[PDB]
Amino acid sequence: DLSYKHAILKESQYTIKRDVGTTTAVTPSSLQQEITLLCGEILYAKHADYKYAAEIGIQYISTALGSERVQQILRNSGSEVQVVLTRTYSQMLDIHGVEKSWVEEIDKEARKTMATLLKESSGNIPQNQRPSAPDTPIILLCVGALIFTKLASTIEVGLETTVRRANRVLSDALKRYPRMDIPKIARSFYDLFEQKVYHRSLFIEYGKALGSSSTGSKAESLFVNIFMQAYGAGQTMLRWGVIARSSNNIMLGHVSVQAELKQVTEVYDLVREMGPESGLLHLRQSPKAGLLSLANCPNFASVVLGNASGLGIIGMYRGRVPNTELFSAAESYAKSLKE
Amino acid sequence: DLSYKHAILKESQYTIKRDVGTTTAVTPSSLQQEITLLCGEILYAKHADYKYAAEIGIQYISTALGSERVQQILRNSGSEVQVVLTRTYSQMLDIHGVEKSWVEEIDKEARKTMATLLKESSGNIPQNQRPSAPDTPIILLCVGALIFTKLASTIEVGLETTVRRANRVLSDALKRYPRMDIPKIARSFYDLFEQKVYHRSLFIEYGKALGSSSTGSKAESLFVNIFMQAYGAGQTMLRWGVIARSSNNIMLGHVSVQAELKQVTEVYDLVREMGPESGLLHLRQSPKAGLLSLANCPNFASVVLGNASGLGIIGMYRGRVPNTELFSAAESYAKSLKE
RNA sequence: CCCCCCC
RNA sequence: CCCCCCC
RNA sequence: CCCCCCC
Repeated sequence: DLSYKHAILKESQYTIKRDVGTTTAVTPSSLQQEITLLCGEILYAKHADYKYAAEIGIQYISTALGSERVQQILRNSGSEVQVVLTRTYSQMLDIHGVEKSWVEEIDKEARKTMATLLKESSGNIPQNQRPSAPDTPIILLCVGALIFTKLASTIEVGLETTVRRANRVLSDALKRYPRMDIPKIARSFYDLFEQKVYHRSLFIEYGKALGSSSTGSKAESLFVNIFMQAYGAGQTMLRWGVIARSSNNIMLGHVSVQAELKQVTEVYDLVREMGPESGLLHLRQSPKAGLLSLANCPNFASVVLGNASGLGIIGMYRGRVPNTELFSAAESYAKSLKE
Repeated sequence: DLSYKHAILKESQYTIKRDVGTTTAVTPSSLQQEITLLCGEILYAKHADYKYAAEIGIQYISTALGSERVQQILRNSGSEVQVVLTRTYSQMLDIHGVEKSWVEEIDKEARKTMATLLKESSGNIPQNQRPSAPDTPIILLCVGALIFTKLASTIEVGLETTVRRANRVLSDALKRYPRMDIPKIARSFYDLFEQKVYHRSLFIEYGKALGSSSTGSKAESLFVNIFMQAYGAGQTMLRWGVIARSSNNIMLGHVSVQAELKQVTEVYDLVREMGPESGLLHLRQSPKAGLLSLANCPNFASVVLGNASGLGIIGMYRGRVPNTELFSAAESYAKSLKE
């Protein structure tokens, strides 16, 4: 059945159309040196409103890939959003859907903070501490990638995890910019990813275009590391299933587990059939996701969760254990094997 | 999963574009006999500012490979830096991005030192002690290659190691040039490698074009020796893992180590799949680096670090030991086997 | 319906 | 996130 | 870094 369902979904002669009357903003590569400034003036000043930081990160992505490539990416993502270009005025940027009041506020706040830290201090600002640093857009996109790995999770868990992991992953940027509010920027990125779902596709295309590069700075290598940490998002049950098989859990040989193993292997075969893009299904909110669910094998899922709980892997996972006896037996065996 | 991640990163139909509006300097081979002088006038005089010594070494590399080949190397490294040629004026060099005041200062300091060591002394300066010696650019690039092997490490460790190793590796040059400041030149090279990441690719291309040569002086053989000592930079955990396997550590047969051995072998298979260029991934800061991390196998990493600590190989390695009990058991077994 | 830990 | 010793 | 004896 599962192969037939995927065959129906894949073999479609008709293309969906959505967001027909909508538009979005991009910034041409000719403005990259400008957007960098903006992407850094968000980082070293303490701003009251961090509402459009995610849009500025996506603007930098658009400068990197190019306006035409970004339009093509949005078009092939199933969304008929018409790209609107970015202009300059007196210079500053007039990004579509980003209020000019916001850009002026961010620029003025950063200029005032820079003046205050230059007047009082000894005037020895290093090359990495200024807003026009060239890795500041990647530093903002690193907060974006941290909150990207938690798009399958909830908002509160995502924000808490982003802040916790960014105090260590982004320690160097925090030292360079003492006053960068990872919570508010992470909230902005979560809002962008939820509202504009095609920007998940744009962000993934940037991740690919960055990982495929021949050279990169440490910021881009960090961004790619986090982006790849997001790969199996929304499918931790499959990873824990292969973990359970590697652990040689005895309760995998139970009668009901052996009964469901056929369709479990069917799900894994479907994973292989989709191939490399299967991992990005839940990140993209591809409607085709959910063909990879193991919820139709309650006993296998309970055994997998029990094995994970025994090994300590389960952590604070919020999934359901359908069959509690199998869960407890598997947990006991996994603890015994671990000890 | 790891093979699929590498397949996504490798199979990209789009090329990244960075440093679009930026430019860099090269020196044509027709100026090599001139740049040599400069590359040696840094070595036998005591200069207040050693800021652009790395750029002068890279200029000599550009003379060696050629301006067009250097432009091609920069282009295939993922960076759209426009090469700017080097000119002469009254002769001395006007290198782009290198202030003429700096070049004049270095030349004047070297001329004054030469006059002082010729007026006071007996006037028996040998052929190797003069700035126009033809191995002086390679002597500077040897300090550059020493600090190249420490690009995965920190700045302070890199500088300390460079000075310590250069007092012995470069003893002959130090005898020839008593006043050459390995600390400041090493700092200059570290700054160049951090700022201009495409120059890592240029420096690697020089290493290849030198190792492939049919003949070479002792300076070039030393440079190639150090360059090859840099090969596995950023991946000492894989080298220590194969060391642990060679040591036949008993704790490799533990339950959790045997659990993680499958994906460990997956990482090693990915290493083989990338092939010869895998070692230069962390040296180049290739964003694709981090696919080779063994951080997702905490128990294997702890056992490997314990084995290294038992054999005395660990030295002062700053990596984390996730599971302390495995680390201590492996260290005890490794010491027992060593004794 | 699906998702949900850690890195 | 990754990296981190010695030669 | 490498090399280092004798014939």
